[PDB]
Amino acid sequence: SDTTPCCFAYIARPLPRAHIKEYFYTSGKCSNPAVVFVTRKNRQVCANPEKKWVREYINSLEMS
Amino acid sequence: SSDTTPCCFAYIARPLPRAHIKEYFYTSGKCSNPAVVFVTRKNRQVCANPEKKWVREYINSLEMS
Amino acid sequence: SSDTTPCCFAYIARPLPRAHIKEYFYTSGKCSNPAVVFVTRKNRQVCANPEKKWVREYINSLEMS
Amino acid sequence: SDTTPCCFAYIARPLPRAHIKEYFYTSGKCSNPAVVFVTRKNRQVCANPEKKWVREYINSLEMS
Amino acid sequence: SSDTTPCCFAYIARPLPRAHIKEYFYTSGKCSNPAVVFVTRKNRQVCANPEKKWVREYINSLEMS
Amino acid sequence: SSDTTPCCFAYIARPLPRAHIKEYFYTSGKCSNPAVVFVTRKNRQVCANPEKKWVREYINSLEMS
Ligand SMILES: [Cl-]
Ligand SMILES: [Cl-]
Repeated sequence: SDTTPCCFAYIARPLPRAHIKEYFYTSGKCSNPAVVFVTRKNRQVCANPEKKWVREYINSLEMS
Repeated sequence: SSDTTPCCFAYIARPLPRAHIKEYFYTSGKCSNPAVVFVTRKNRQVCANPEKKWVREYINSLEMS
Repeated sequence: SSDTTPCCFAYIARPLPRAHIKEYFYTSGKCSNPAVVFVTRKNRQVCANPEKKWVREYINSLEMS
Repeated sequence: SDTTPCCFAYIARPLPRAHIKEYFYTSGKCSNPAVVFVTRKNRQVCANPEKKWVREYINSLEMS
Repeated sequence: SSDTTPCCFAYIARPLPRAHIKEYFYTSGKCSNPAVVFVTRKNRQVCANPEKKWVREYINSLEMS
Repeated sequence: SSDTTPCCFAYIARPLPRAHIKEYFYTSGKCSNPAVVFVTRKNRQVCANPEKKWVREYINSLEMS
């Protein structure tokens, strides 16, 4: 019965890659699929998982 | 600072100990399910059924303080 | 000292308890969706649909003393 | 629901960097993308994310 | 000398209820947009388009009732 | 509640007495002119020139307390 974070819209402009510390996917219970990027200062930004830059960011976060 | 929205997909079964609650809110209308969230003193966010008697009474207790 | 504008992108379904509401406001015409915001005694703010009968009745009750 | 803070205009003049405590990106639900700077005394100022000074302020906050 | 003056940058599309309005004024001609402001019994202020028929009817009623 | 936006069309000529100031804000970017508003203890809203040295120093005083 914990809340889970869901996204209902996406930032259009990519945020700076160097500011991003980690990412996660929102729960599949959520009505929309989403990636959440977490900044060094713990801003959380919803992103569209079908966008090329979101995929490049995730790939970079995971393999470097 | 965060543009995620907390949503609920289950309601807690046992009423929370009243003394552990410090605030409540209603989840956004964007969420698929309507819900009450009770925020505990340890800052757990607990989903609860808005129709339940004990939930309405807790909220009433917090608002009419 | 904020020049952000509070907007609503969804509404709560069930009327919240009348006795908890301290004031309302209409959101700005800048917002893409028209809305009412109810403010509770403890400053929860709840987005509500201006076309719903219960919303219009709550507003009326707050405006007529 | 809860309200979403949106920006419908931006401050032209950069505000003093030393007064700024934090920033956030407005929600993707908003019609106009924006940055909000929050001062030590909780003034909130709408700013244009494409402006260099805005990007540099954000970078300074994230990389500090 | 240098008081602020209220300006409107958008208008409420839905006419607000006529019975809630206690007075109106025009924003300053210095403002970039022309506007009527309706003031409710509870001192809510609502920007309105002075070219709209319902705004004129409201003003006429407020002046000649 | 307040659909209107406070805008400035003139800047006060004489620096306000610092002790009379309670807060400041920057006016909305919607306004045609950029401005600082000092809020006095009596709750007067005074428009002031953002480029003026004394204005920037008052603001700095208020933020850096
Ligand atoms: Cl997108
Ligand atoms: Cl209109």
